Amino acid sequence: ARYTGPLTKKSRRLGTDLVGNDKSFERRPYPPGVHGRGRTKDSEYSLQLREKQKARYAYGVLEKQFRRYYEEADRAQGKTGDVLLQILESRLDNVVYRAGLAATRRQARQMVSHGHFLVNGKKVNIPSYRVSTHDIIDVREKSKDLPPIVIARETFETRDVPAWLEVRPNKGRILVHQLPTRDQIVIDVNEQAIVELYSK
Amino acid sequence: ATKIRLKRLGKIRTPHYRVVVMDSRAKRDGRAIEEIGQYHPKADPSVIVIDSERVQYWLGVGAQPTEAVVALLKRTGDWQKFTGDTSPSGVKPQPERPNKDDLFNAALAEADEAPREAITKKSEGAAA
Amino acid sequence: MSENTAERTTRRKVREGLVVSDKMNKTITVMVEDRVKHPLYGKVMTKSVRLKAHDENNEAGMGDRVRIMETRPLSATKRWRLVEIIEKAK
Amino acid sequence: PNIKSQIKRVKTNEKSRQRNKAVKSALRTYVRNFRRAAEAGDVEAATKAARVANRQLDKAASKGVIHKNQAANRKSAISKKLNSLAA
RNA sequence: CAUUGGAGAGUUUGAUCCUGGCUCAGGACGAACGCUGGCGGCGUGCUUAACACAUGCAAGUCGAACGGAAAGGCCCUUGGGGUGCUCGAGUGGCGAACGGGUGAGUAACACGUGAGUAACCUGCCCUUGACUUUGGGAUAACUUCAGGAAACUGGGGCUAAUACCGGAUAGGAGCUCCUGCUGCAUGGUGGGGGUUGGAAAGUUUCGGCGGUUGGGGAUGGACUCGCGGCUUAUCAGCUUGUUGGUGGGGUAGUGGCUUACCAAGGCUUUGACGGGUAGCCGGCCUGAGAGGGUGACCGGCCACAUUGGGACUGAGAUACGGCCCAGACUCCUACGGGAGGCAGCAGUGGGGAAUAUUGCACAAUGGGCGGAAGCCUGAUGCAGCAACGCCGC
RNA sequence: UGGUUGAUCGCGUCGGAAGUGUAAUCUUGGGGCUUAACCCUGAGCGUGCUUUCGAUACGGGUUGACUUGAGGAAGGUAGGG
RNA sequence: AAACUCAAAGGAAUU
Ligand SMILES: [Mg+2]
Ligand SMILES: [Mg+2]
Ligand SMILES: [Mg+2]
Ligand SMILES: [Mg+2]
Ligand SMILES: [Mg+2]
Ligand SMILES: [Mg+2]
Ligand SMILES: [Mg+2]
Ligand SMILES: [Mg+2]
Ligand SMILES: [Mg+2]
Ligand SMILES: [Mg+2]
Ligand SMILES: [Mg+2]
Ligand SMILES: [Mg+2]
Ligand SMILES: [Mg+2]
Ligand SMILES: [Mg+2]
Ligand SMILES: [Mg+2]
Ligand SMILES: [Mg+2]
Ligand SMILES: [Mg+2]
Ligand SMILES: [Mg+2]
Ligand SMILES: [Mg+2]
Ligand SMILES: [Mg+2]
Ligand SMILES: [Mg+2]
Ligand SMILES: [Mg+2]
Ligand SMILES: [Mg+2]
Ligand SMILES: [Mg+2]
Ligand SMILES: [Mg+2]
Ligand SMILES: [Mg+2]
Ligand SMILES: [Mg+2]
Ligand SMILES: [Mg+2]
Ligand SMILES: [Mg+2]
Repeated sequence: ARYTGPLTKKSRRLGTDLVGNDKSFERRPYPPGVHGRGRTKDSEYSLQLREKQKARYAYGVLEKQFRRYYEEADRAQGKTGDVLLQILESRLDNVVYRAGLAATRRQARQMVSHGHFLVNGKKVNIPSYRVSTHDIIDVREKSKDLPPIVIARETFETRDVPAWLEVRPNKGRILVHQLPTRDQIVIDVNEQAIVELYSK
Repeated sequence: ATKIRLKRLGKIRTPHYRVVVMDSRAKRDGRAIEEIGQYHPKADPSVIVIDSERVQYWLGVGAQPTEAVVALLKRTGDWQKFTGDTSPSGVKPQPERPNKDDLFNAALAEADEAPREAITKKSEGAAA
Repeated sequence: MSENTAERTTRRKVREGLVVSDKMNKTITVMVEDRVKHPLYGKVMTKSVRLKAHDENNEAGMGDRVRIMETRPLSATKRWRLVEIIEKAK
Repeated sequence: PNIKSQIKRVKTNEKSRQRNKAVKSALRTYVRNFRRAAEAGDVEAATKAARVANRQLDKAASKGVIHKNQAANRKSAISKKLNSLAA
């Protein structure tokens, strides 16, 4: 119920950097496997499916839960892709990643599932915990000196925190100013393509 | 006989009762003549909401309460208004009150010791 | 003088119809027509039902437009009573 | 029966059936006596029989062997017949 | 004075366009099978044989109605005190008609929806007005006798009640006569008069708890009715208590419900009658919607309880764990005769592609009885089992 | 199924009001289970029905006109009807 | 009518 295999293979297949940089993605222009350099047809399904899989492997969400997110966004009022990206960003592991306390979303999932975090006073070990507005995520007092935590404390200045979060790095406290908007989620997929895909 | 009793609802190991009016012969979780209130005992200082006018009407028309409903009416004070007896009538204590916006504004500004205990944990990694 | 809750309110059902059978004693078969939409195609249809009324004195004849009021079961099939004759077509 | 309550119940049901049957048969005999007096056309005999039958109908209704509505219906029939006989 | 919602593809030809069927991508399931299988949360789990069922349990309770004393318990040289609590068996009250199950039957006022009863009944509960009077005869238990393999049955004797039966006294019960106001035809209702009548129960640890009868309330049920939801015309005639009338009977109640007499009706191509299938619905699945399919869990109504029929008792009965008769089955028998009904819970056999434990507890909620402590509750709350579903890790 | 039009009824139709459409489900707002599923709670929905009060353009009922549709009279008239 | 069977049958037109 969690993808544990290599991520560079998925990034190469999907054609975009799922996470990180300056890595084995120097072989980017071609998917993994023996048949990587051949010319591709890329149907509309192919395109749509690529966008959906890009979002899925970026956020570490499997198909059933991603589908559930899709119906929630579709029911919600407003743009379906905007709401879907808003939900995926409101996931707690992504919140930790965006605040910059984790090197990657996989590391954020690791620490969240291991329970190194407090949500507004209550301990949460659910990576899919949907953080609500005005929430206060806190690092567990016992685990305020994790090696990944201190690496993040050394590196966060380079990292860019989105406008909808406030982070007290050394304190391990992520204040949620508001639930993010499409202009605030970084554009790296085609949510419109995903929405069109979930209609066929 | 017409009874004022509790109709069980909710999950396994999580009961919420509806103080309802139905005759004795009816099954426990069935059609009720009228729904009077609710009773959540699983919650802190159990929630006890009883419609005073309706419960007074049904007591005056002759509905027989079950012992549980008698306890709830004692706590709501209805069991004293009807069948006047010297009982404490301990109207439910509230199950306290949290808040979110005030805490967020308190911490947004908290700043100071936020990043301050934060550089103290910097000294901690030093200690780490 | 001071009678109980008067009015009784509770009014009974009234139907206007056309007499289609008067050849049994103290009984007239009344045909009552109603117009309703078709459930699927929406056209306004004409639904007709035969109602047996009780006509004391046999005062109504074939083709007479009559008014009937519902009653308690007066026989195996009669449940209505004649209350007036509106047009005596004859 | 399989339940001792039900065995007790069949015994008491038989007992109550005996009691009720006796009372109903007495009621029928009294009403028949009144009917035969009425057919014979006597006035004093029919009056006495009607009084007896109505009293016994009310007594049975009180005892619960018959419903009070049934007692009232039979009494009404008897009294109407006696009135017709007198007229 | 805007919308929350609609995707196609392949395949007839040498090629084309159209028509057109077929097939596929989606969703779903009370599913099964194959491979595989870590955990948790919440659900769900005989859809077939309404097939036949071993075993345990699923409806009892009350000594503050009664005689009592077979147990335990106190007091006494082992029996004895019924003496106090207690208490088998027995009378008596209430409950057993609820809860729980199943979907065979039913194409029907069964159900959905909305009304009517001036045609209705309603134990326990609430409320209000009157009352709770005077007598009597039995009987179970017990005892004795006889019969029976048993199930049990019949005599003799004996005994108590809130058991049973006379009487008196009580309206809004019958009949009848005035009179006020009135409805929807039968009528409803207020007032007065005549006449004939209808009840009851006592008990206590003195704190209680009960009895009868009028009138209202609440609750539950009953019947009637308008409208609505299958298929079949390769089913066209159906009906004779059938349709209506009058008198009687019956019933809680209207009614051919029943009966006697009289009449000849009633229904039907707008589909009667017959055949097929089916419990109905809130809902469920699907769908842009309109619709189409469906009726598991849960909830409402109905029907049924081995098959067929019948009543009895009761406030109330398709009376699941009642009775009677018959049929088919199973069991006991000393051959004379007896006993039984898991579509209650768990379980077995069987059928099947396929569906679980012969579990724990009355702690909670609900129910029955008791003045109460309390007793009973396979309702229910839980646990076991299965990736069967959903969700999370 | 219905040409033009006067009057009237208010059945269809349309608009209010009251009653009903239990609960659960479902949609949605809040709340609780660490999240979710699930659960509680407020509202909507319950697409109808009954009662009642209005409106009268249209459909229909009742009733009266008009002649253009339709038919008839008189005259004319073609034809292997 | 049905079982059964086919993945076409067919219309107009083009070369
Ligand atoms: Mg005799
Ligand atoms: Mg009579
Ligand atoms: Mg061809
Ligand atoms: Mg080809
Ligand atoms: Mg005993
Ligand atoms: Mg049932
Ligand atoms: Mg069912
Ligand atoms: Mg008595
Ligand atoms: Mg019908
Ligand atoms: Mg008659
Ligand atoms: Mg069937
Ligand atoms: Mg259906
Ligand atoms: Mg059910
Ligand atoms: Mg009876
Ligand atoms: Mg029974
Ligand atoms: Mg039952
Ligand atoms: Mg049984
Ligand atoms: Mg079973
Ligand atoms: Mg098998
Ligand atoms: Mg209890
Ligand atoms: Mg108690
Ligand atoms: Mg028991
Ligand atoms: Mg016209
Ligand atoms: Mg006009
Ligand atoms: Mg709700
Ligand atoms: Mg929450
Ligand atoms: Mg509802
Ligand atoms: Mg007209
Ligand atoms: Mg001519």
